[PDB]
Amino acid sequence: AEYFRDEEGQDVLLFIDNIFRFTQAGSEVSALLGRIPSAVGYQPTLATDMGLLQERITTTKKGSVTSVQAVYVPADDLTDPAPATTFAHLDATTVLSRGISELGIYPAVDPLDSKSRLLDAAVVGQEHYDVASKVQETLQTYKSLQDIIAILGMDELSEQDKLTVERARKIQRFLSQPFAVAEVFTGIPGKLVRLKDTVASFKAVLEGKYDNIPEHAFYMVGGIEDVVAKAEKLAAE
Amino acid sequence: AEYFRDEEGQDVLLFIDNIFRFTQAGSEVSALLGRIPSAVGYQPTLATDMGLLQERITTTKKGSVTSVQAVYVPADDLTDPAPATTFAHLDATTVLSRGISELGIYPAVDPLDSKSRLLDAAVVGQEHYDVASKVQETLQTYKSLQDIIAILGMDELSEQDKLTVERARKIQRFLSQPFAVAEVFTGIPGKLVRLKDTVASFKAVLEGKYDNIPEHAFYMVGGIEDVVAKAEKLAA
Amino acid sequence: ATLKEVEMRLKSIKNIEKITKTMKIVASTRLSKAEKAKISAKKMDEAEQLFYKNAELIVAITSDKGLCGSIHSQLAKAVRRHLIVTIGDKIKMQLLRTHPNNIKLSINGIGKDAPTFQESALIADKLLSVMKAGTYPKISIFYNDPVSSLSFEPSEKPIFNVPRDLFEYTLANQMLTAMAQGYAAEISARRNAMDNASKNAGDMINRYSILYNRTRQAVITNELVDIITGAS
Amino acid sequence: GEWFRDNGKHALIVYDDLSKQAVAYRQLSLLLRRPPGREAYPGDVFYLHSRLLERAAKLSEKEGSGSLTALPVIETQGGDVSAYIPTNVISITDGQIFLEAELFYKGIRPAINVGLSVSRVGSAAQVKALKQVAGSLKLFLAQYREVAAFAQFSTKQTLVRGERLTQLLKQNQYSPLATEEQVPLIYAGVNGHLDGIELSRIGEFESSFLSYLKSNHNELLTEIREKGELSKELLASLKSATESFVATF
Amino acid sequence: SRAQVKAPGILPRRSVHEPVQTGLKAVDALVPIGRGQRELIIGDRQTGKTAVALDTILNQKRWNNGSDESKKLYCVYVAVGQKRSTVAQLVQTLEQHDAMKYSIIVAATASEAAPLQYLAPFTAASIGEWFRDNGKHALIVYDDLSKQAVAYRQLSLLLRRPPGREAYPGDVFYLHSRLLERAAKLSEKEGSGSLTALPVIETQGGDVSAYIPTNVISITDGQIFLEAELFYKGIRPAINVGLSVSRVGSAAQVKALKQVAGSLKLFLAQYREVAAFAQFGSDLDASTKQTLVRGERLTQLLKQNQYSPLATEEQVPLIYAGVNGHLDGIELSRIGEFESSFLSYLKSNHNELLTEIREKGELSKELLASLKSATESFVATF
Amino acid sequence: GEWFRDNGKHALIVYDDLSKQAVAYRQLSLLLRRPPGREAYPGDVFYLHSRLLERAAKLSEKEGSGSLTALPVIETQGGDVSAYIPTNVISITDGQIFLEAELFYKGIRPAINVGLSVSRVGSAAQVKALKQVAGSLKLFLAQYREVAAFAQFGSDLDASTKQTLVRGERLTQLLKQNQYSPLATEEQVPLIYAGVNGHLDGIELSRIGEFESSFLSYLKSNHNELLTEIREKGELSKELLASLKSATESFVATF
Amino acid sequence: SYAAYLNVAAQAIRSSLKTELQTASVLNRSQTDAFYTQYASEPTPITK
Ligand SMILES: Nc1ncnc2c1ncn2[C@@H]1O[C@H](COP(=O)(O)OP(=O)(O)OP(=O)(O)O)[C@@H](O)[C@H]1O
Ligand SMILES: [Mg+2]
Repeated sequence: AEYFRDEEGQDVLLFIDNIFRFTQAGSEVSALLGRIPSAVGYQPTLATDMGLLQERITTTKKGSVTSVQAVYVPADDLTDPAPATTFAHLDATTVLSRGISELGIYPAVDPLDSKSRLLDAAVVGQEHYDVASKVQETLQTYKSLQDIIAILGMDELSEQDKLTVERARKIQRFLSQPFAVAEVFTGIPGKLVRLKDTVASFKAVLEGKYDNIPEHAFYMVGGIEDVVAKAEKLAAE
Repeated sequence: AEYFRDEEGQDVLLFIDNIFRFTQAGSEVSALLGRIPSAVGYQPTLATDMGLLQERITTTKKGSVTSVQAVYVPADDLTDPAPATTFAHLDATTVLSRGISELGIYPAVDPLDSKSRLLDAAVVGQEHYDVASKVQETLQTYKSLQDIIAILGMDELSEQDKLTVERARKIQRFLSQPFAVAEVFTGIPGKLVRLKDTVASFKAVLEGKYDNIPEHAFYMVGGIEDVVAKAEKLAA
Repeated sequence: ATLKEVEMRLKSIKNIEKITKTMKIVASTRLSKAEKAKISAKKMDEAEQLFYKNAELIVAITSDKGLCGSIHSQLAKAVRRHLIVTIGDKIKMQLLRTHPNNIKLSINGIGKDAPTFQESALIADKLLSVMKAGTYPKISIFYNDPVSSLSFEPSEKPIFNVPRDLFEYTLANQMLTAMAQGYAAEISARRNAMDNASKNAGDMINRYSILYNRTRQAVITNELVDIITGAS
Repeated sequence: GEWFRDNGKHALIVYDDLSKQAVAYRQLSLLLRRPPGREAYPGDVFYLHSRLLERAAKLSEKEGSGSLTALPVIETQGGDVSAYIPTNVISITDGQIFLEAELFYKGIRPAINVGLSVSRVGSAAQVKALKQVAGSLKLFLAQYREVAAFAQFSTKQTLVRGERLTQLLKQNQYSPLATEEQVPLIYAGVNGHLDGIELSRIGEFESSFLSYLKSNHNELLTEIREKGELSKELLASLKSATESFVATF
Repeated sequence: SRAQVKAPGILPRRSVHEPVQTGLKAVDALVPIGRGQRELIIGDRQTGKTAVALDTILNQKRWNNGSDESKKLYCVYVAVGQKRSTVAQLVQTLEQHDAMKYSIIVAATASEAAPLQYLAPFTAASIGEWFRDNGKHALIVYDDLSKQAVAYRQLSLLLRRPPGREAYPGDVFYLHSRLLERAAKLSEKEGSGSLTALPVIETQGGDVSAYIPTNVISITDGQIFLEAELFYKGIRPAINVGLSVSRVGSAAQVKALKQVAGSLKLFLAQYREVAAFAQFGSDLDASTKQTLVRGERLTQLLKQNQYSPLATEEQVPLIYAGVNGHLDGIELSRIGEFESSFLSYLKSNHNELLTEIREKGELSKELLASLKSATESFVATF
Repeated sequence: GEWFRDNGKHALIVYDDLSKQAVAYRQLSLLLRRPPGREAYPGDVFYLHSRLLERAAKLSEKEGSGSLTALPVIETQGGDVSAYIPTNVISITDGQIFLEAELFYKGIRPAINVGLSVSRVGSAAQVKALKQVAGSLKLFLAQYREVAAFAQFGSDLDASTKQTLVRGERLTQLLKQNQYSPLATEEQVPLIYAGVNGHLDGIELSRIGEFESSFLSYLKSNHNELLTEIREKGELSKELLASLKSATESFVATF
Repeated sequence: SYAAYLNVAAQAIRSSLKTELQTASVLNRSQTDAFYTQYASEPTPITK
């Protein structure tokens, strides 16, 4: 990739799957090299041996590199030293979590732990940023209410919170998407949803334009016109 | 301090701020010296180092080295070995809680987190203990009712529960005191109350003998023989 | 994540379970009086309605307090489905978000205990002296019918010098009956709701107990691992 | 197994169970004074399993077309799949079948948790006739789980369909049924034609219906056997008997 | 100047009494920072720590452009274990806002050998110590000390030194202490200077019980605790006002802001006492409902945009409105509007009040009365 | 203690407290550089406390019939009993007295958790009078620790459990007794008979102490015979039990 | 006011009951303990 960047001058994109296996490799050998192990069991050089790899993956005035790195989380513990160190090196980080996938919401991207530096009104525009902020607020309200829901039932919630919760459930589910490569194990044909369509659809949902539509129609459709279509289909069948 | 005790011949009080850092530096030196670290990372010599410090702080024929030791509780976890080992040597606890400063009750000592071993009738006397127990019972009742008073108005309380609550607030504020060193801070004359003159006062409060008077008059006074004076000024 | 956090979480959930369990018993204790206040008023109603069997506004009755589960929600659903005067803060709240301009009269404070003819009569008296319900074709009462110790149904009963005094009276008597049946339904719904809540609390406690055990094992393993690295 | 794989024959290797292999390598490593890591396992407990399970492969005809399939078993403490060794083998393997104790004790046997169970090869390995019929049943039951969880706190249609689908999948030990016998039922299952059948009757259905096709319809099973995939004509001939029997049932 | 140079002692110091105006409402008003203080910006990954430090750095150009070297707060930003592209984005941010001319950026990035990550904070402290010692004021941001601790751990373990807690060496506290304690305020015998430290710590899972967090929380004079659950609710900066505390406290607050911040703090403390029933606000008691309303509106009132520090003249009217209860009539969502409109009005009208809250720094009763007037007028228009 | 044990005398050894013995052995082992175990304690700590404790024994008439009773104290951190040393000592001992801080702060002293406390042996040792009279006390106290969470509520309180809430309150006031004032069995059993048989119901909860102090006098003076026979003969024969009922009803009619 | 008239007569007949004869039900049957507010928002709160 470095030669394609610097000596050939072209635009490069570098997929690394999976970078954790680098650090783990350094761990496997660290004990045999005679080092005293660090925390949970990683090699002391974890912070530097990673950087010398990670710092080379970057954009430069010679050429551009767009990197997508898979970072395995052992035991789902994002506190494990390796993911914790990797998080510092990435402009955009989408944390796939097991809980969302148990809910059948593929692609299982935790709508809250996931973050990107370019989510700023300066870059994405004010409309997109307000939509994203309303989405995050709604989902965090749902996750905060989850205990009241689990114990006292949803009926204890006020109208504002019942609506916020139904809307959060619609939204967490509307974030689902069928991938054309996942069809061989999900059946549902793949969908590509453009950015503007996503912003406008989530805006329409936040504004309550589709409170009437049931949750199940938001699942695995793609855009909101397909939310409407699946709703019509559930109603017909 | 021990020289003032042994050779000077008079009682002295020793301030150690903070003992958590005695234990911390002990763990640092032990890890450096290569002693196998114990539980969470403290030295094996934790208890014996603490003892060799503390047990020189004691009374004897010529006098006493009192100690008032600030104890930092990391992560607010009293079960950390450092505070847990410090607790085995101290017998009086004074908790300065910000939540008591929010109510403006200076010097902000938590009337319930603070505890002392000498509160036994054998040491302070049965009267002092009965009075302090009534104070603690009332304040614990108020703290318990604090949730219900928010979920439901105070009109929902029984008159006896409402009475315990009102006398709890009055007890709270009579516990406030103007310090003499703090007279420059805000001007307050800063009175100091004898122990007997404190028991006899919180007694008069508890019995309802002095329930006639308002909350703010109990604020920052050096005795009920001064709270009545303040209340006479206010009523006038 | 750490042991102290799971411990405080579990302690809070245990306190919640304790509170809801106490509330269930309290509700069961009040149910004994609610049942009798319902029985007597049911007999009185059947007696008065014998006359309507031979011969021939919307007052929405609920409580002021929540945690009744779906009581207020189902009664508001019934009101909107059929569709005003509200008795209780909660139905008033359900309606105030949807038809603020329709609430003419709101009554509060009666939800705390069984209804008495004094309460019903004075509420009717405000309907007659303030709302002037006189000669309105549109009069009916929406209220909860307690079907079983585990169910309640939103219901409606219509409303209709003695030929006028009898309406002026059955207003109070049917309002009493509706408040009594609503009190029984509310108490039963709260018993059921707090029982369900305590069961859910026990389930959450089981889950967080699994987590406490797992975090205990992990804590010990990590600490002894560090110690062993030190002892090399 | 690699001898069958390499010489053009097909094999299947059941590891029962790798949690205990990991415990054994943990012993071997710690006794060698290898520094412990997560869950006191050695840092290379991953390599132990990767160099085992990666050998399960399907080859091209250059190397003889053979294959080796691996069905590793892992024991989960307290039903937590977040543990170190479980996560490592989930990361190595192409999928997981998660068997839940809550379902097993309820009598749902085999206790397949449809939500957490997933096979990333999927339909490509599935017999054509089952891909042609099942649609997206896995995601339907994954969603049914959450729908029921929140119902506890027209959804009734999804919930009914999911309960009946879950009940339909039960099977008795040592009693396997070939695909000719699975294709019929999953149509009545997925297309919700079972909604008109009470839950407790499903166990009566699965056999009676199987007896109906085998008793009368040799023409359908002797097709799905020899063909392996449904022509829309045979699919019609199956939707027909399903509607007929279900209306009878 | 040497990297490891002894911190100043008791005698030469003078007590922290003057403010590091961050422009962040949630800080100046509830956990103030004075010139000479040491304030831990502690929070989970991506919870807003660098944003607080950088809003602080950016605000100073109100004072650093002028004439008096006493108001000017020159800044040093130590980037430890960060990637060089992040430092490039940081210098681009500082250049957009012109803040580089008074900021020094010291970079020991992740690729830099571990010794340089361990040493960089000390050399940045020696840089700021020049401003301190020569009668100027400085602000040093360590971003972040967890990675310095990791670098020192690598150094120590590869030196075959014995590990302690979390595999960190037995003298990491001595490291961070002899680093931070160099932040001080000096007395007129030594030049009246100062150096203020804003160390960042990366708490995993919010565990303040980890070793390096436990140490730094005890070394520093206070902490700004950033929480993700607050961040996702739109409370940004995500400062957990409850967990956040400042030991210098009122001595650092601007007088005008101390006046109102006392009441702000009292009301938010009541709100925190009640918060357990925030989702049941309807049926609660009248007083509890009042406190829930006002606490929610105050918590909202503190949120402000990235790279946008408000001057104290704009904070004071706003906290006044929140405390005295004028905002109780405003829908929770419109508060973001209220600020942006309300401040404009205070420039369209009553400009003297802002001008004097800046000049005098003190809300004399006349200014408080005129402020009440303006607040009533605009909440009438609103 | 083993000397009194072997030579035909009964002994009592109070370890205050073994958590600090465990800490001391942990230091001693870590400085000897012996390999540590859980919580940095050495591996054999179970052996430490077992080797210490179960030396306590009751010998045969063939070995001297002496005895040694061990009352080891353990300071639990935050009430946690799952800690290593507590987990071991709970398993080594025949029973436990769990002193609860939640009770100590409420002024219930001695703050014994009647629920978690257990004696898997002593039921066969209890002075017969107290077994007789306290047969119902454990049940009553458990019922009270169930119902007490409901103490605060108003007149809607069920009549059925109101008796539980009365008897349990009175029994809790009875079971508390001032420090350095241990009572003789002859003074113990009459109070527990009054409590279990519900004689104290007609007494205000703040005056139970005045009962316990006054009742002991009414027994000592008016019914010396009853106390004397209870201590000297050791059990409450039915005649003495009727004497006890009569004396309690008499004082309570007086009180 | 027919039901109202019966309510007044009932309070009379209830207070007429001997103080040694009143069960708590009687003292309760006099405790309305309710409020009403006209109604958009409430113009006036009062007892009921
Ligand atoms: N004032 C603000 N309001 C809203 N969002 C903000 C604000 N400041 C920063 N952010 C967002 O939060 C993120 C900033 O992360 P920040 O740099 O503050 O944390 P950090 O110290 O880098 O943590 P880490 O080093 O672990 O990433 C960016 O995605 C940015 O868009
Ligand atoms: Mg940062």
